[PDB]
Amino acid sequence: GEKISGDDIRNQNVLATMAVANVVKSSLGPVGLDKMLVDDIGDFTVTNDGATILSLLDVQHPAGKILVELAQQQDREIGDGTTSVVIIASELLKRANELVKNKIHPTTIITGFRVALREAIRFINEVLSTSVDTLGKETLINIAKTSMSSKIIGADSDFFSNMVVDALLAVKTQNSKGEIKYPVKAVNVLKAHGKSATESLLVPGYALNCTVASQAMPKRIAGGNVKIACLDLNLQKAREQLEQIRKREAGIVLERVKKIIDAGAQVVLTTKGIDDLCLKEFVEAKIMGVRRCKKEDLRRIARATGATLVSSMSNLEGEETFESSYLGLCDEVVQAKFSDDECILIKGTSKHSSSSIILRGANDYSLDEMERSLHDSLSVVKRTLESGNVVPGGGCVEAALNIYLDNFATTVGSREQLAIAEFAAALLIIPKTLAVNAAKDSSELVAKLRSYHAASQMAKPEVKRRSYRNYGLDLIRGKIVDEIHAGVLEPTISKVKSLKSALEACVAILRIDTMITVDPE
Amino acid sequence: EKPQEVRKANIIAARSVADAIRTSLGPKGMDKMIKTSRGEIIISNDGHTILKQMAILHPVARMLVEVSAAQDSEAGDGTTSVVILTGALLGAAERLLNKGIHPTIIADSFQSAAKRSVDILLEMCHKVSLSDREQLVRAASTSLSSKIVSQYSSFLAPLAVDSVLKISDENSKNVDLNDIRLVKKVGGTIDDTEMIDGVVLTQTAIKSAGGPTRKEKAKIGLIQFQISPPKEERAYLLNICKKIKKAKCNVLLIQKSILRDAVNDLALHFLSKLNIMVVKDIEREEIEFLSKGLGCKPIADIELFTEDRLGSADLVEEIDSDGSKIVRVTGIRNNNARPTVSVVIRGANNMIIDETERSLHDALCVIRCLVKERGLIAGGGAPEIEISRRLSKEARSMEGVQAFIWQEFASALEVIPTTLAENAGLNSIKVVTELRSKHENGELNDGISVRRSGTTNTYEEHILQPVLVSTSAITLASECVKSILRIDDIAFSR
Amino acid sequence: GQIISNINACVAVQEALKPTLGPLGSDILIVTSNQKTTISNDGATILKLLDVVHPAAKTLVDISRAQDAEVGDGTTSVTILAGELMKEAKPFLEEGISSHLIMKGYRKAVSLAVEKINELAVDITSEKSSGRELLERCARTAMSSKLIHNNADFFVKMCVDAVLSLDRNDLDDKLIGIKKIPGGAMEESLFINGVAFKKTFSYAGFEQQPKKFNNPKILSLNVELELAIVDAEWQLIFEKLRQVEETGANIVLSKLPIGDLATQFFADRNIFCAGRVSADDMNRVIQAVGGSIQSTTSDIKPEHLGTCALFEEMQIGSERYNLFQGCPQAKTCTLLLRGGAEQVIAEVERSLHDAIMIVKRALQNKLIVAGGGATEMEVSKCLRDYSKTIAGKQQMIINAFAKALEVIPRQLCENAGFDAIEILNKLRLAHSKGEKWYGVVFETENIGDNFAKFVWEPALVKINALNSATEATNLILSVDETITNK
Amino acid sequence: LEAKKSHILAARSVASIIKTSLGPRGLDKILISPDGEITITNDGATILSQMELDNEIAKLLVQLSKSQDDEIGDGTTGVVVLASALLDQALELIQKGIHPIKIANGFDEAAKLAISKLEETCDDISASNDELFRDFLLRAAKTSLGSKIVSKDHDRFAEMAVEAVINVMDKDRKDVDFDLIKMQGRVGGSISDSKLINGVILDKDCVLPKEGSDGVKLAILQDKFKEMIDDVKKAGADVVICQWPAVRWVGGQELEHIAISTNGRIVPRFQDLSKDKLGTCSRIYEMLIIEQSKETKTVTCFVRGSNKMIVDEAERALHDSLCVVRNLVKDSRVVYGGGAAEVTMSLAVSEEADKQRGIDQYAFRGFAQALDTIPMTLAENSGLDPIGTLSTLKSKQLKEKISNIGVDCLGYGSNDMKELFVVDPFIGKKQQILLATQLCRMILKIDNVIISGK
Repeated sequence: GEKISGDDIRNQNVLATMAVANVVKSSLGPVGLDKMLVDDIGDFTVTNDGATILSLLDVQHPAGKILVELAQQQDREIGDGTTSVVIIASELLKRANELVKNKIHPTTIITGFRVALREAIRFINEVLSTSVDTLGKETLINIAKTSMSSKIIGADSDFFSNMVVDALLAVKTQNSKGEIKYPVKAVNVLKAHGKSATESLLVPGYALNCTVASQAMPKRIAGGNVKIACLDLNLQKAREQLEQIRKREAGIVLERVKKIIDAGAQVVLTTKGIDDLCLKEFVEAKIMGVRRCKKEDLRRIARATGATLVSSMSNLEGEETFESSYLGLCDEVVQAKFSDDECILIKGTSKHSSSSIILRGANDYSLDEMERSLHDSLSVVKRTLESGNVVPGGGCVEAALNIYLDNFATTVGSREQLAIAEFAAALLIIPKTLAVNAAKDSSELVAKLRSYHAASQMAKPEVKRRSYRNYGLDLIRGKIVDEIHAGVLEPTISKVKSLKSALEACVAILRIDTMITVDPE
Repeated sequence: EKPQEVRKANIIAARSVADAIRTSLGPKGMDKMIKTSRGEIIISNDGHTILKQMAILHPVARMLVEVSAAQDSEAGDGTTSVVILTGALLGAAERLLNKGIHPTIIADSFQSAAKRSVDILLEMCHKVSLSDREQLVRAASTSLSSKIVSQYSSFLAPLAVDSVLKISDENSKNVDLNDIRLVKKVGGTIDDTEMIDGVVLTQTAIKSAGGPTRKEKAKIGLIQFQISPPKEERAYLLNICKKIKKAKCNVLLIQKSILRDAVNDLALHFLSKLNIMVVKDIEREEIEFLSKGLGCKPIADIELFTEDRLGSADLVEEIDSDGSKIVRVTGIRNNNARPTVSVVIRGANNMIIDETERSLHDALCVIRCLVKERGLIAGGGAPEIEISRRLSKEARSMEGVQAFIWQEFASALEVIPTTLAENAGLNSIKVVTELRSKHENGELNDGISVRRSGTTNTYEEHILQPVLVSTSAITLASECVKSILRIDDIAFSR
Repeated sequence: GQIISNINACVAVQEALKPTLGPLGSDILIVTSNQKTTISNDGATILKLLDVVHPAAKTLVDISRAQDAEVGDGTTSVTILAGELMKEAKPFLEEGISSHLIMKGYRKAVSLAVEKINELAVDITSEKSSGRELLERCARTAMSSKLIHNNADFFVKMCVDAVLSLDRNDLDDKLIGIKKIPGGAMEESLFINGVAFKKTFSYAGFEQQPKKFNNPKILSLNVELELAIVDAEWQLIFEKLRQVEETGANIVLSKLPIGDLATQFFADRNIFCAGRVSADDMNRVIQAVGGSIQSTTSDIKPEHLGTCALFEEMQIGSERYNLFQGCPQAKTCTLLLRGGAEQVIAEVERSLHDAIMIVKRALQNKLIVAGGGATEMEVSKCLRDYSKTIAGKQQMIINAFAKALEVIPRQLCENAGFDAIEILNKLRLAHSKGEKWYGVVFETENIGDNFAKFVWEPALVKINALNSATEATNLILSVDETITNK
Repeated sequence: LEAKKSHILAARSVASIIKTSLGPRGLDKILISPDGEITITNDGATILSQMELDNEIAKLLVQLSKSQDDEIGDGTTGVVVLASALLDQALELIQKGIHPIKIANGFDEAAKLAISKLEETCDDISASNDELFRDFLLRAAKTSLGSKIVSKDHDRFAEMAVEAVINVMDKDRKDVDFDLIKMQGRVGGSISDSKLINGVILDKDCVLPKEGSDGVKLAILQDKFKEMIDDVKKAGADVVICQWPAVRWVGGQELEHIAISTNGRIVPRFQDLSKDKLGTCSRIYEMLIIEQSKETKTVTCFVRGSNKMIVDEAERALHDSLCVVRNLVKDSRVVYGGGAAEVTMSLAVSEEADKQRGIDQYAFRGFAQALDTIPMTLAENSGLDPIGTLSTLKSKQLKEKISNIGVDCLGYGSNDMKELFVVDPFIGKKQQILLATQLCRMILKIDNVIISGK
């Protein structure tokens, strides 16, 4: 079919790249703005998340879809910074275009970026810091403020700081051959409206959204040794031989409930609704029935309370029974009204302890953004506790590393130093884009910040304390502030994997030479 | 002269394919992006993949795909070099038709020169041991660096060599690659690629209940049928499980049953109640790999199920890494004459995973030529001009006009160093000028190097190629161009 | 945004002149509606005949036309700098940086550049090179920096001796005009000490013309001589011929042609006469012989008749021309080009006229600096250290102008076939740890010292180059909109 | 480099047009004038000058041949072939990465070696007496200048033209006159009817000679008609030409040759008629025939022919001999061409390439290969193998010291040019090589061609 080769394809690759790059430019930084997407189904979705946009984004260019899969891999590896990482592919491929039109060979561009990022780890070793960082009184709050970038939660992040920290405090467990980590992605988030952001409650346990059929049951259980059972089977009314089968099936249901009553389970979790036959057995046995449960939420209950889901009741023989090993354990069961509904609160579980988060917002479009923003912050603390090395935030990292690459280019020399200079100018778009979203001047703070880092490497003792060297930048007032007063920092694993995952991503665009379009059937 | 115009248009179609792949030749080659009609984007420089999705209505251009496919059957590697050899002889055939040379004379000139080129390669062979490390990488090092991931190939170079040396023979056999399976998974990096000494199944089972997390001292079975009532109910399925526990089979392998028996929820709960590991949704093509590797006989009926048809394994566990579910088998019993291994491939994007996979199949086929023939020759297009030195020198003995086409075959060998100079960003004539003076006298194996930009020893840069790579390809490429000149015209029929 | 669209159209102006930089440069072929073939390296004739679309293209033409007064040569290495300053300024114009900071920062960079150029220019005088040396040894490669590579050795021993007769404080460009003689050789051109012009008209006594005069006298007369009515018209013309003989003029220059009566009267008395004299040739005789032009015979007097040493009739190219020698006042030496190719005559015509500009500025001040594009490299090296502390954002602004001067060594390597990166690494150490004067050498194809290479260039060329590129680049930034009626 | 590659291929197509016209044996091609008239002539300079192509590259070769026509006039084909040969080798050396000036510098250095080698082969024909010298001038046009058919014996009308410039030029062997040597054609009769006299014959309109005067008393100038006769009777002029015996409607420029040969002058008006303008003419008789038996430099060859192209082609061959004879008289350096000096100078340049080596070895080889294109072109025009022709010439010049062996186009047998009397001007071959390379340096400097809007 259509076959077109030459340098026009690489010029078209960056043209389609810069076209979709404008999507994440306005959403970068705490002051970034959201954008509305039309789903053509009558509704719309307003999101600044690059992972959600690139998924729905329609790209008619074959190479433009590579950036879509790049954000998907960064969600499992990192889980945050979607618009603060992928955005570099705009100018990085644009500066390489000037080298393609010149006599620079693509391998020099490829090997130039590899030697730059390989030796960049030693440059990062200067800005690293331990997990203790300052004198304390703020520990996981400083890393919780990392999610302020690219998101609008920075205004309400004051009260939400202690909510995220305390949610991951009691979920501690032992895994990874004895390593102590927090099993994230297991936190339940409930959507609610009313009051304000400061009224958000943190539940140190499991929260279930359902409706209790009979209010006369022991809704609130006082004391320990609470047994909870889980059954995937549906016990209800279901299909003169028709009346005889109805009586035989009713006896089978009452027999299976009798096995649960004999086990002493205080809470019975069912997938579907409960008929009137099972409700009469629960009141006499002082058991609270639960209906309309989601299978995905029941999987976390099996790990938390310790109640394994029962697919079917059977054994090696033809006897049906419910074993006692499928019962869960917790400290107490408390039921309170949460947002025009009564939810079950399971706290103090035996096997594993979980946590639930209740959020408040304006509308459903606001809660969708507030949920994913705080959900991505859970991975920020998780990835930070894995590697104690941390780097300061504020965009001062990209401006500082580009100065060391200037003398590093003179060390290597030859033709590989020109690609290093172009790679240093490519990283300068990150601090300049933040100035555009902050309605400030671009080169104003960039030229000044690089002046403090220019003499940073020239200081022999570090003369007295730090006259020039410092970290952090103030986007609101457009001034250079210290990282201690600003209180902003970012994890190292997020910054290293940023350019590391983008390494093979940008080169893949450069490796494209001949473009061929086959006509569809 | 209608037949002369048809062959002239065939050369243009041959040069069009050769000019496109020219950018992808050598280790400095460039990838090609093609948009398939199904909506999948595949970007690779492999000539087998490029010509697979190539859609051209020209009859000879369609035949050129089978020409490159024939090189994959005999060799299976060197797609950055030997692919242009098909269009190399056709590019110089334009002046041969103007001289009035009969096509059979052209076919006899290239066939006679093909046998002479083999004898030249047999003079340059080197001694290569059957078991070694650095020397076996030098022959593959030309083909080892193609994709962006070649930076991490430093660890992958001994891995691809030790993978073939694991299962092989010292009698110089065909070295079938069916025993070595490359399994892939989502997550990880290519630097974390590891090799396993036993069968690793990456197929994702339904895992409804998923009760057992692993099995210790289990017997891995092979079941073609499916456990389900023909299409009191549970009593029939429990009796089948009693026969399974009678032979002490804790691991069941079942193919895809959705065609007829589909899947039953009661059968999944019975195996989890007894903690019996089972894997479903298995393709039919995997029956040959699981039967010969583990030494298990297929069982088409529950009556034929017995202990003699079941294998055994030390430990059978399921590894969970980066969200991917893979099954590793520790130890193998009922050993046979066809042992199998496995290599776990780790990647991020599905295109990147398939990108590194084609690089491994290209590397594994290199040792197959070294085991069959211990001879070794220089790489990087160095012998291409060296062979031409022994050809054009004898042109004075061709006794008549045969010397003209005899030099054209030697001049066609200059296409290999010409494409490497343009792909590496160097002058074309400056390389050819240095080669003609270097290949004139001193020693052997010398030639141009794209890394050092000069004529020197190729083994100093650890760049070489097996002798069978250019031996079978040039003979096959010279044979395919003979049938191309046999086309008088293109006539459409029913 | 409107300026960016105007720059891209002006980029192709110097990109067509891209290979023309340096002595290895190429030429541009121009064919007009009259089918006049013009092949020359100088962009002044190129931009004059170049079709312009946007008015910004005329800006480079006005600077190129004014370049003859400021410098006059090296136009390939000057005009290209006007487009390079706006090429790298595109990322700055797209950002919040205003074009005023680029214009204001440019004058701050030129003020520091000219200060260093005057520092690089050193005048020893004293016992070092003097007249006939600086104009020969140091001006060997300085006179022609582009063309006349093979014939350079011929003109150093010829053209230098012609400009030696020109004294300082005069610098007359009216007497340096050349002529076009078909046929001959370049190195065989004869030196002419007086006014020489073409006959443009053939005579029946062309072979009978007097060979030479011992004491010739040139008289300029505008009287038209052309023939009861027959006796009256013949007598009036005869009376005018007798009044001219009373002055004793052996050479009579007539503006309008003369008939047979005036020719036969002058031939019998061996009196020379030439018709169809152009007005430009008359002013050349006034500044050489010192005569005067008489409209009629009423005011003609014997003291208005000038004289010169001797007259000679030269025959070259199968045609004879008038040759004057030993004029009373001659400030230059007339040169006559030769050769059979018309393009070659016009090729060296632009080159020789550009070489006199060096002699003009050398007589005022004698100064030489390192040539071969090494001047901008030392200036760009100094601007990198100063601009860091100068007025905030001006660091990146001056560094853009510092990298804009890097186009000169990149162009010299394009023609010679060298590497643009390899020359920058060698000069960076040569202009820092290697002090200053180390330049680039094309002959040995490596880096060497221009002091021992004998190749120098006047620093006054680079001084006016920045001033000529000042208002040229500032006008592009100062115009944000262009309107074309109809 | 891609722009000049198409210009070289376009320049080779122009050389292929005149490729068959090279040499005296060279065959012409039919040229059609834009007005519809057909032009058939064997002169290579006439067809190439009148032919106009589209691309400007071909027009640059027209200006090169324009100077060759006014100077040499015969054999201008070798100028374009040598210039195109330098561009044909430019497709290789320039592609190798060498700058054109570096290759152009080797051409100027090799040209000085060819001129110095050509000077050693000069043979002076003026060392003998006037009997053998004047015979060599007639035999010079017998072979080299002979091109068109029927020229096999042209000496009937050629000796009149050869002896024309001999009587005009002094015996000091240095003279040049372009004023009084012209060709006057006539349509009719045959080419064999030409005559050689001193004077000029016009197309416009007898008396016995006198004692003291040289005869006919030629004077260059009803009551008014007889009054002017009385003024003639004062001078006694028998024949008088009256512009403003009598003539009607005669031109002023046509009477210039009469006044110069007879030492007369033009009379503007009858009042200015005087005896001092009386000339001398031997005989005037009828179309009047003007003859002068005295010593004068005015000689005009009256030529007849049945067609215009027959007279035009015959005059251009005889008129171009003026520069040939001048180079055989005024210039004492005479060399033997036609494959002799071209191959001899090529062997000297080939030996210089191996001495310098470096980048000039391939540069000097291109200059020697360019000179070898002339004998290969003449070989195809003569029906001989180009490889076998050059292999024979180079084998004899290395073994034998005779440098006069050259290509035989017409089958003259022995290849010695000294025995065949084939002579070429020394300054001719010098100007053809320099001016050709002069243009080739400008062709390699072409970047982008600017053409005014239509």
